[PDB]
Amino acid sequence: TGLELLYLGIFVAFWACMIVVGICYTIFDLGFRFDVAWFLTETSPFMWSNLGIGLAISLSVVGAAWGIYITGSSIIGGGVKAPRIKTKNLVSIIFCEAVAIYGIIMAIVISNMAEPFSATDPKAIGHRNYHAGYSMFGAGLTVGLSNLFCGVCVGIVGSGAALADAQNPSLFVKILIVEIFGSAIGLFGVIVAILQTSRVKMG
Amino acid sequence: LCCGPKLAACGIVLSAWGVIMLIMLGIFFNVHSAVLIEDVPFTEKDFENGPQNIYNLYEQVSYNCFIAAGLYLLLGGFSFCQVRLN
Amino acid sequence: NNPEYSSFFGVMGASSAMVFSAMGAAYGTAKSGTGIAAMSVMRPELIMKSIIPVVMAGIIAIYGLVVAVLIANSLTDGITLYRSFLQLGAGLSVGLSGLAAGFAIGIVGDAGVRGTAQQPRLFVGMILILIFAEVLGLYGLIVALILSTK
Amino acid sequence: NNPEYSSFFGVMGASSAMVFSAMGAAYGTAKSGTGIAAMSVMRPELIMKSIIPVVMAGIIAIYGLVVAVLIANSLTDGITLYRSFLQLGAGLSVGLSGLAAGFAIGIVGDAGVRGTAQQPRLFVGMILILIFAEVLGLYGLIVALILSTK
Amino acid sequence: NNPEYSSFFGVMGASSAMVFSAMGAAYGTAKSGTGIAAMSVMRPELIMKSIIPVVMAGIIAIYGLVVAVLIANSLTDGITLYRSFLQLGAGLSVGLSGLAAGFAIGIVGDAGVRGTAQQPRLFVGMILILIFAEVLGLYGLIVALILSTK
Amino acid sequence: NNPEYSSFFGVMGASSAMVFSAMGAAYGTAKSGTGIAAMSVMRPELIMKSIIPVVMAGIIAIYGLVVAVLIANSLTDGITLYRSFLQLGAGLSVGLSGLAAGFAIGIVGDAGVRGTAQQPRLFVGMILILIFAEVLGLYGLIVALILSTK
Amino acid sequence: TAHSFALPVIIFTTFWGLIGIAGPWFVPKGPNRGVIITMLVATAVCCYLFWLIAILAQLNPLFGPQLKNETIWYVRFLWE
Amino acid sequence: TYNKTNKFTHGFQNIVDAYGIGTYREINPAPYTVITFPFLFAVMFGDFGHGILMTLFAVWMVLRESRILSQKNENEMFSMVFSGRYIILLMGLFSIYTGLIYNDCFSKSLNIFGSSWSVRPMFTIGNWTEETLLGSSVLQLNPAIPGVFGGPYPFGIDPIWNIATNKLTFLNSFKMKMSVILGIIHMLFGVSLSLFNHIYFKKPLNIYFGFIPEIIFMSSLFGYLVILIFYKWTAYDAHSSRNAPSLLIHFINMFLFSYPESGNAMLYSGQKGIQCFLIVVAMLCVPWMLLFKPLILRHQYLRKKHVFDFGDTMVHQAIHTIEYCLGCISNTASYLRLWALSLAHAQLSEVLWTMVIHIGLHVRSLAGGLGLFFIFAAFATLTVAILLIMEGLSAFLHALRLHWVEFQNKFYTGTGFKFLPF
Ligand SMILES: CCCCCCCCCCCCCCCCCC(=O)OC[C@H](COP(=O)([O-])OCC[N+](C)(C)C)OC(=O)CCCCCCCCCCCCCCCCC
Ligand SMILES: CCCCCCCCCCCCCCCCCC(=O)OC[C@H](COP(=O)([O-])OCC[N+](C)(C)C)OC(=O)CCCCCCCCCCCCCCCCC
Ligand SMILES: CCCCCCCCCCCCCCCCCC(=O)OC[C@H](COP(=O)([O-])OCC[N+](C)(C)C)OC(=O)CCCCCCCCCCCCCCCCC
Ligand SMILES: CCCCCCCCCCCCCCCCCC(=O)OC[C@H](COP(=O)([O-])OCC[N+](C)(C)C)OC(=O)CCCCCCCCCCCCCCCCC
Ligand SMILES: CCCCCCCCCCCCCCCCCCCC(=O)O[C@H](COC(=O)CCCCCCCCCCCCCC)COP(=O)(O)OCCN
Ligand SMILES: CCCCCCCCCCCCCCCCCCCC(=O)O[C@H](COC(=O)CCCCCCCCCCCCCC)COP(=O)(O)OCCN
Ligand SMILES: CCCCCCCCCCCCCCCCCCCC(=O)O[C@H](COC(=O)CCCCCCCCCCCCCC)COP(=O)(O)OCCN
Ligand SMILES: CCCCCCCCCCCCCCCCCCCC(=O)O[C@H](COC(=O)CCCCCCCCCCCCCC)COP(=O)(O)OCCN
Ligand SMILES: CCCCCCCCCCCCCCCCCCCC(=O)O[C@H](COC(=O)CCCCCCCCCCCCCC)COP(=O)(O)OCCN
Ligand SMILES: CCCCCCCCCCCCCCCCCC(=O)OC[C@@H](O)COP(=O)(O)OCC[N+](C)(C)C
Ligand SMILES: CC(C)CCC[C@@H](C)[C@H]1CC[C@H]2[C@@H]3CC=C4C[C@@H](O)CC[C@]4(C)[C@H]3CC[C@]12C
Ligand SMILES: CC(C)CCC[C@@H](C)[C@H]1CC[C@H]2[C@@H]3CC=C4C[C@@H](O)CC[C@]4(C)[C@H]3CC[C@]12C
Ligand SMILES: CC(C)CCC[C@@H](C)[C@H]1CC[C@H]2[C@@H]3CC=C4C[C@@H](O)CC[C@]4(C)[C@H]3CC[C@]12C
Ligand SMILES: *[C@@H]1O[C@H](CO)[C@@H](O)[C@H](O)[C@H]1NC(C)=O
Repeated sequence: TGLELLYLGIFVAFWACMIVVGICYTIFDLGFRFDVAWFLTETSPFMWSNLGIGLAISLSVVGAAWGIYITGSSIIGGGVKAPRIKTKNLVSIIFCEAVAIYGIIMAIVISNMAEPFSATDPKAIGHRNYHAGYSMFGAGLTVGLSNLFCGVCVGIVGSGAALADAQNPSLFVKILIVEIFGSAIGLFGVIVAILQTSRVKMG
Repeated sequence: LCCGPKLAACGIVLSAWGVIMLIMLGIFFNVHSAVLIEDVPFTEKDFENGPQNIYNLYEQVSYNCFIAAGLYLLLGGFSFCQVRLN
Repeated sequence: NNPEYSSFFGVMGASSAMVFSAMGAAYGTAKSGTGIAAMSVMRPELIMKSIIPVVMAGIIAIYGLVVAVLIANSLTDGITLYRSFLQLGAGLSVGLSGLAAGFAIGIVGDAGVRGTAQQPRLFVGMILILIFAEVLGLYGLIVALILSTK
Repeated sequence: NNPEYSSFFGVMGASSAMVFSAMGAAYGTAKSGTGIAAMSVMRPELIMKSIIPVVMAGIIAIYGLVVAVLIANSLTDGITLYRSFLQLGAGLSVGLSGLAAGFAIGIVGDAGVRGTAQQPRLFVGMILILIFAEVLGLYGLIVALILSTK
Repeated sequence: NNPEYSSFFGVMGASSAMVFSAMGAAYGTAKSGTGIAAMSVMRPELIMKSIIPVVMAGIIAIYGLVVAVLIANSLTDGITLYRSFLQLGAGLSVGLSGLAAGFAIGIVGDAGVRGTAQQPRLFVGMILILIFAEVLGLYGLIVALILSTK
Repeated sequence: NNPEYSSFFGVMGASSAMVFSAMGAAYGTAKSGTGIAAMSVMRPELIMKSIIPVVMAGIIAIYGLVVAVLIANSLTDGITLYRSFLQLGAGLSVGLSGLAAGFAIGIVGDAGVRGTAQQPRLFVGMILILIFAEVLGLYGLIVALILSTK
Repeated sequence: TAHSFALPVIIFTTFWGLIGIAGPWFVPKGPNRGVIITMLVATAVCCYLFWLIAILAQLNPLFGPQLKNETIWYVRFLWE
Repeated sequence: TYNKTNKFTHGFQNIVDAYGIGTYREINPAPYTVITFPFLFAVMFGDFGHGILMTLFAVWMVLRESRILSQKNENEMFSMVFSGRYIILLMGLFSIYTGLIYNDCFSKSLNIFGSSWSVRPMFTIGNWTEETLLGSSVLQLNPAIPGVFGGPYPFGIDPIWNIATNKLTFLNSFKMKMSVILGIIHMLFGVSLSLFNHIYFKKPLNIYFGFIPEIIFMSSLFGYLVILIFYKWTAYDAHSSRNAPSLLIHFINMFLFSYPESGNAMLYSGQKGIQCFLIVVAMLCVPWMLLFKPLILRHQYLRKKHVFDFGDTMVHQAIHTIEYCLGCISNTASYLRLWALSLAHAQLSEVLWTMVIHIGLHVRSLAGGLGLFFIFAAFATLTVAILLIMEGLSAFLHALRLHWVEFQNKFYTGTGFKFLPF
């Protein structure tokens, strides 16, 4: 757990620093320097929107790959003695890959909402552009993380179903239902993302 | 210079591919096709008076392509001679 | 007018409502499914009944979706900071309550499914416990609604 | 004449009250859940009797919900920073007291349901201990109310 | 006149006095309940006598509650920043001293109940240790009061 | 007009596209390689057949390289913040997608090389999975081509 | 360079219709008549759909190609 | 299951049998696969040069088929490729066709008819001068002015898009629409084949509940999308570009009932009413499948004549309806894989060309003619290592996956046994 120790140390140090910094800012009457408005406003909307698109695609692909290998290891381990699995259980893999597809689609649906400003002053950038950036980032986060969790869940269920299939053929048909449920979450994320960027308009 | 027939087959197929595709590329360059404009090694000065300089550069690249086609013809001949040897 | 950055917290509220509820539902479904698949080899006739926990986990996702939709429909580029904070709170509440309920449903469903594989009489008991976990997510939804509509 | 970000903390009260409590409750409903399953194989007749821990864990969630709803009904656009801090304090108090009570209830309930399968007389003892754990959450609620109704 | 962020530290004092004391009491109750469940399998008659740890853990929570309520009664709109610091210090002192006391009570009570299943004469000794592990919380309470009532 | 730092983000994108993809490929080329070394002791004739995973891992790297080049050739001195962050998004997309696809290819190939050693019929099956994993990286690349040329 | 959308559409529609409609009746009778007819009809349908999509995507453009100034300068001289 | 396979159809029969042997006397996907699998591969592997190479390789395998059949070896990969020599031949031919349609040949267009885009009208009718050319790095072109756009290119994509930096902007939309159109049409054909199955097996219950609800749902929801795509192609032009709606937003609004009074206008008069009617029919198709068939089965097999278990029948029908309804959406989404793989192949070929043989072509001195030798070899081997073999394999397997899942799920059951004679 050496790497876990490093991560825990970094996390604890960062958050102890944050606690002490917040205490110092609040107590020394220097709260006006902790402009969260300035951070959210000066930071370009392009950063938020492009991070949103990149996450929408990359986290979806990460979940798809996670599920694909989680279920493919089990498929190819079980198929050594029951090769029929390789034929029937590809559906599990399909579901995992489906996740990634949603990703790209949402990426497109988000990438179509981008447009330059020709402005730098926050009053000039405006509520419309700032909300467009924030909502593209939020939709990217929603789709990417929902797809990540859905892909991992479908992969776990598919590995379970492949291990069950290796011992009784008549079980996969009844375990796929779980995968279907596990797939729905992905769709939900997409829907929410589509609702978040429905009225988004940069320019 | 005897060699394995597999290598001779690969050499002759590559020679045929090179000859055909590089002859076609030379013909298309010599026709001054705009699709290949990005491959022409022109400079800023070439945009001074007219397109004749770019035409000359197209012809030069076509000559390079034909030279490559001839070299691949020689390579294919060598491979065919080796095949006849085997 | 209102601040330029006001919509940020509402956006994050919707994102949290969906993301954390999806995390909870995904964990519940994964744990329940990996318990159900492993049971089925021993007790193949129980799968359908044992699908009940998965459904419960799925419901958690729905809750998130519901609240997310609300926050994604009541969120304009010029909402007051107060409404944006309300939507952020509703989203965090529903998302993290759904996360906790999904973890509880996964654990309880896996354990109860295996026990039912070993003890049919446990089935009803499992359902009760699952409901007690499922209600947790419902609680979050309630609070989320109260915050998002206000 | 008050900051427009004052409500933030108050919201993070409500949210927290419903989130942390839920998490605590979940843990309870999780651990006890597993315990019941583990002890249901050999002693099925104790499944319904051994559902007390889950119920207690459920009550913890309700505590949070109550406070959350209370806070969610005390929020206003012009909420002063003082009242917002009061609501944040109440939310954290109830949420984390319920979290600790849920941890204690989960551990005690798992241990008690596992033991009662072997020692029937332990049942009452378990209940007593569970009550004590429950009381912890109750304390939080009390403080929360005192903070949330000033 | 006075800073508006002083109430934040006052409510943090109250919520810390409650939360950390509740966490300590929860850990004590959980460890003591695990020990009691383990002990009672062979020695049922000691299920009740072995509940003293839990009680001694519950007392810790009460300490926190006391301080919390005190702070929740001393809070007002215009507490000087110094008064808010006093309340925060009292809350932290009581909460973390109670947390340490709860850890000690849990460990000592678990060990003592496990040992008493094999050696009755240990009981009295155990009690003494618990007292020595409980006065710690009392000490915190004292300091908190000295800070809270100043 | 534009900030003098606007070219940073795009550059990082390009580097990211090369780095993470390479890492992905590396992991694949490692894991599959290990598997081949484990397989080849008993079934030497399958080395060439079982080298497909490595090749696919290599393909992932190529995708990254492509995007990197596509971004490294489009970085102009006056690169606006819009184009800079478009290239950053493309780089993150391709890099993280290639990383995940390389991990999946490595694990699946390391399993499937040994499986094909045991059961020849699995060979095609392994491939039928690997391509899926591979296209995940491709999907990232696709989005990159959509972004860096928006 | 006026590419009227009448000669292409008429020519390709009639060609693929003759291949996909008239072709089946000219297939000699034999064991493979059914599979050959299916091949004819499917090729006609798929190829005609692909060509129709390709041509319609270009009909009524909502924006013109973005050409570098070097290639614009060359194309002005070279192309019609 | 016995199919009386032939030499040419053996490859495709083995291809369609890999996912499960078809039941006794059900609609065989082999005859339709024989064309739609090479075609769905060519849509992804669309390239005139790579298609030519694949066709020549497959023709070599076919002509020398007897020799290799006699001279048997243990190479699994070569044996697999050879067994699909006819599959590869058809894939190469269809890839040649699609590469002609894409106007692509080793990442380069052809221009055999002449481009429809003339730059001179920009100088004549437009405001352009040599000053504007000097001042603008990339500029652009607009068809609004009269003579710039002289109609659509008669056959395939206009060559100018190869040299236009706006290439991807147009090609992404064109290929996304193409992928969705082909996918929806393939799925509709599958559903019609399912109707044929039901008619042959004498299951009117499936025909009236099942196939008909399925086709109504698919056509109303997604066939309408193809109609919208084609209509927008035919209707909106450069002059009406400003207010041209986005069919993505319109489809989303149709699903959400979010027809707004602001933003892009309606594609046609009465869009609100027609789209509401289509959505209502689509939702009603769900109860049509779910509730009806279980009730009729229960009525005619448990009330008449009096094991049938109503709860499990209802659950099974609910699972089937959920599967089909989510499958329509997820399959129309998955068919974008065609555009994804086509764009990836095109971009990889482009970067390979511009990174390998642009070095040998972009040399002033005549000595470059020697360099083009070595460079070209690398190009060649790369075009045979990354594009022809690996990208070709990926496109092949993904056309396979589209046939197994997206297409055959509509009508194929695959719960039979292969007929293994003595
Ligand atoms: C160990 C793992 C590797 C590290 C990973 C984590 C990295 C964490 C990142 C740290 C960045 C923190 C932000 C720095 C800016 C804010 C500083 C601040 O609040 O003070 C300035 C603020 C504002 O200052 P000001 O605005 O009056 O100053 C004028 C403005 N400048 C200086 C820019 C011209 O308040 C003060 O003035 C406080 C002065 C005292 C300094 C107190 C700093 C707080 C932390 C001190 C202890 C360290 C904490 C950790 C404990 C040990 C580890 C657990
Ligand atoms: C157990 C841990 C050990 C405790 C110490 C931890 C490390 C903290 C030290 C970090 C280095 C900073 C040293 C001071 C640097 C100079 C800063 C400066 O100029 O100050 C100007 C700041 C800000 O400016 P100002 O307030 O002086 O100016 C007036 C500003 N107006 C008008 C707005 C009010 O104030 C000071 O004068 C601060 C002096 C003391 C700062 C001491 C460090 C702060 C953090 C202490 C730890 C907090 C937790 C305490 C409890 C811990 C218990 C476990
Ligand atoms: C570890 C998990 C997370 C929780 C701990 C860390 C939370 C915060 C981490 C992010 C960085 C710091 C954020 C705060 C920045 C300071 C903002 C500021 O100055 O404005 C304050 C604002 C405004 O300050 P102001 O100076 O503008 O005052 C208002 C004046 N008028 C109205 C005239 C404008 O008010 C507050 O005080 C809000 C409370 C938040 C600030 C305090 C942060 C608390 C940090 C944790 C320690 C809590 C103390 C008790 C310890 C025991 C806990 C149980
Ligand atoms: C110069 C190069 C030009 C490019 C040429 C290469 C193009 C790239 C794409 C080629 C893919 C080839 C695979 C399809 C052909 C096999 C299908 C067929 O008809 O056989 C049925 C095969 C094998 O034939 P079979 O033995 O089952 O035949 C039936 C026999 N009975 C009835 C007795 C059982 O059957 C199956 O298992 C069906 C599923 C096949 C799915 C294909 C999986 C992918 C295979 C990858 C091949 C290797 C990669 C290429 C390596 C090249 C380097 C050497
Ligand atoms: C706990 C006390 C307080 C600590 C406070 C200070 C901050 C934390 C610093 C670490 C303190 C604990 C000591 C840990 C040392 C590093 C981790 C273990 C050793 C190590 O790194 O070696 C291996 C990884 O290789 C490597 O060397 C790779 C590591 C380097 C990677 C750098 C990239 C990360 C940069 C940070 C940003 C990311 C943030 C993510 C949250 C892991 O060993 P093992 O576990 O395999 O073998 C078991 C034994 N080692
Ligand atoms: C016990 C644990 C601790 C709990 C307590 C809460 C801790 C939260 C941490 C965040 C910091 C504390 C929040 C209060 C301080 C906010 C900053 C105030 C400083 C200030 O005056 O800035 C204003 C702008 O900030 C604003 O008005 C910003 C409003 C938003 C503040 C809150 C945002 C925090 C981040 C939340 C992220 C959630 C993510 C969820 C996934 C001025 O602006 P002006 O208009 O006067 O400008 C005039 C320019 N000429
Ligand atoms: C919007 C675009 C999509 C449109 C797609 C649908 C429209 C095209 C298909 C419509 C139906 C065509 C006719 C069906 C067959 C009728 C039977 C007579 C046909 C005929 O003359 O040939 C018989 C042989 O046909 C046979 O053996 C069977 C021929 C089957 C023809 C249809 C197959 C192609 C459909 C797939 C289209 C491509 C995919 C689309 C994405 C000779 O009679 P015989 O003596 O042989 O007796 C029969 C068995 N032996
Ligand atoms: C480049 C632009 C065009 C691209 C798109 C069109 C591509 C068409 C691809 C199909 C053409 C090649 C067909 C295979 C040639 C080899 C023949 C193999 C053996 C053979 O005769 O196969 C028979 C099956 O019918 C057959 O072999 C079928 C032959 C007749 C097919 C008619 C349909 C062709 C496509 C539509 C018309 C052309 C459009 C383009 C102008 C039955 O095997 P056997 O009895 O000989 O076996 C003897 C052992 N039992
Ligand atoms: C096995 C295959 C299964 C089927 C697969 C195909 C998918 C079927 C989808 C559902 C049924 C067909 C589509 C119905 C929705 C409406 C279609 C509108 C098409 C469209 O854009 O046409 C414009 C509207 O037409 C008008 O202005 C006229 C009034 C509005 C349309 C009325 C209904 C037309 C369709 C009739 C039913 C066809 C059924 C086909 C199966 C042309 O109008 P514009 O541009 O000139 O005017 C505009 C200024 N005013
Ligand atoms: C191993 C097996 C063998 C493999 C064989 C592979 C063969 C590959 C050979 C070609 C590769 C290079 C592709 C480049 C294609 C661009 C050439 C081009 O554009 O052609 C046309 C140009 O000449 C004319 O066009 P223009 O002058 O711009 O316009 C004038 C056109 N009007 C007159 C019709 C209006
Ligand atoms: C059984 C249902 C109602 C849910 C279980 C929890 C119930 C008992 C809780 C949830 C929220 C709670 C409410 C929260 C806030 C207030 C405002 C207070 O001034 C009066 C009590 C009242 C109105 C509470 C009554 C009890 C309550 C309704
Ligand atoms: C054993 C019983 C009494 C405890 C369980 C119910 C708890 C949550 C209730 C019962 C009576 C309640 C008190 C009644 C009235 C008030 C006055 C108000 O301004 C602050 C809260 C405060 C001080 C309440 C705190 C919470 C409280 C103690
Ligand atoms: C479980 C029980 C028996 C243990 C003791 C808890 C009760 C009695 C404690 C906890 C909080 C305490 C309160 C804390 C603060 C105040 C305000 C102070 O100015 C006078 C007394 C008063 C009102 C206290 C009375 C006693 C009190 C209510
Ligand atoms: C100037 O430019 C506009 C916009 O492109 C064009 O429509 C118009 O005809 C031009 N007017 C001239 C050259 O007088």
